[PDB]
Amino acid sequence: NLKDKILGVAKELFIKNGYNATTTGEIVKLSESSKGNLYYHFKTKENLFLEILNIEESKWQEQWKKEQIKCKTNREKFYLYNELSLTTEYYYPLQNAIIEFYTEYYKTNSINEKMNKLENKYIDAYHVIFKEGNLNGEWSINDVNAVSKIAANAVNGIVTFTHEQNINERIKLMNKFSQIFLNGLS
Amino acid sequence: NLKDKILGVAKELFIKNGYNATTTGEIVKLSESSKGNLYYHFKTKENLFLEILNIEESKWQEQWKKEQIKCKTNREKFYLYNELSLTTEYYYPLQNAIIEFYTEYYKTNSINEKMNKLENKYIDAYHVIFKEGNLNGEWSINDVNAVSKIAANAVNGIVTFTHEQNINERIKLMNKFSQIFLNGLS
Ligand SMILES: Nc1ccc2cc3ccc(N)cc3nc2c1
Repeated sequence: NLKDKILGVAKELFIKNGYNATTTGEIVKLSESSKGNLYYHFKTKENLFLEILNIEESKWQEQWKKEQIKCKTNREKFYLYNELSLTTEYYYPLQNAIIEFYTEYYKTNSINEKMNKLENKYIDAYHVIFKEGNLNGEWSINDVNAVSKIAANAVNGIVTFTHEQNINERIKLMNKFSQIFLNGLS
Repeated sequence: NLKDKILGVAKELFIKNGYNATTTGEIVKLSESSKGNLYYHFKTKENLFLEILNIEESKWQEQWKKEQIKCKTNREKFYLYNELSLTTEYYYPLQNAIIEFYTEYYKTNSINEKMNKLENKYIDAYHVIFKEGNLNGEWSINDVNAVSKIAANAVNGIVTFTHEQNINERIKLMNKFSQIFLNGLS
């Protein structure tokens, strides 16, 4: 493909290097396409990027759903999303470039929106897990969206700022977190 | 001192033009030193920067040591510390140079090493709060180190990936997170 091979060469660079470090110039040399190509379907560079994120968030949200069946209760679902959060190959590997990208575009306006429309996807899983939990008496959440946002973000943190110490040390902590968090809800 | 003038000057240079942009040449002239002296004190720009970050860390600790008298109980110190982490980052000058530095150096294990020595120092604040909380029976934690690493990274997540929301909502969520987490410890 073309408008899909670019979307893939970019992802690899955005991850390997960073948001800025990777240039549309580069993208082309390893994806063979006139500069203009990147223009029709991808307007700005924060377009091609804000794009990939969508794909990633979707792919991950999908992987989770074809994977949460292994969890009988929501308490189990919560626990599992956070673990899987550490192993996926989706979305999370791009948290870094996201951090950078937001620092180099917070001064514009179209940023706060997209960078908040996608936030609704990001926290969805937690909203479902938490609402359903109320619909199932596992706990009693009055401020679900508050709790869902706090959860999502907290977790992203553990996943993102412990990226190095042996992969199982992470899974350990992550579970202690899911533990403590839930015990604090009810 | 001439070493400190270089640190001083370098810190500012970093604040105004960011990391990747500042050159040791500028640092040399503006601090009235030399390539040689700069080399003897830090070897490289990356180490120079790390040295600054260390100074910053100490200042922060010194500040915390004073700021925490306001919080009588450890439960209180936990709430306050997290609030501070969030509010101060809003106007931290070096923040940008840091984001630029990490998302461009987390690959090297040498610079990824010294970095954890630094992160550990941030984590200690939690460790102290938690250890001291035990000796007053505010809570009963048998895995302080664990909980401490979790809190540090949970909070950091809430700080880094929330920017889009208005400052009050952030402070509001962060306080809720401190409440849930502190509650799930009993
Ligand atoms: N990686 C680092 C190292 C030192 C730091 C020192 C700080 C001091 C005050 C403040 N508000 C934020 C800080 N962030 C740091 C982040």
